[PDB]
Amino acid sequence: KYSEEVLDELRVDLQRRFNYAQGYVDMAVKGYAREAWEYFYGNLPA
Amino acid sequence: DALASVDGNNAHVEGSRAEDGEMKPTVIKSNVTQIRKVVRVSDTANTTA
Amino acid sequence: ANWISVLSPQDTPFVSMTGKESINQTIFSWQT
Repeated sequence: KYSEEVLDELRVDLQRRFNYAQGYVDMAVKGYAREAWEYFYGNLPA
Repeated sequence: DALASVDGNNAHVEGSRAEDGEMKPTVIKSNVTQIRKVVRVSDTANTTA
Repeated sequence: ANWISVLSPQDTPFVSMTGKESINQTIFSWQT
């Protein structure tokens, strides 16, 4: 008996949560992980 | 590279000198690469729901 | 001295008395 309005509210909440989580995690981890992988093969120093 | 034209008069004599042959260089070719898009948007949103 | 003094007037009763609710659009609406 799950309502579609409940699912829409859940979708909205989850979308905003994912947006915030991405905005954080990007600069928290991936901005460093990319350059770390680049240094792994020595491709960052140009 | 490209081979030379085929000869049809090879009738050299016996016990003679080794005549200088036809030798040519190998032609070389080169190229270059090419280079983006624009992501113009509002972007003031997408921070809240 | 290893510290700083800051008045920091931070009553903010209204913000804690009204709660909050997330949305998914820059413009929300109700009807009543």
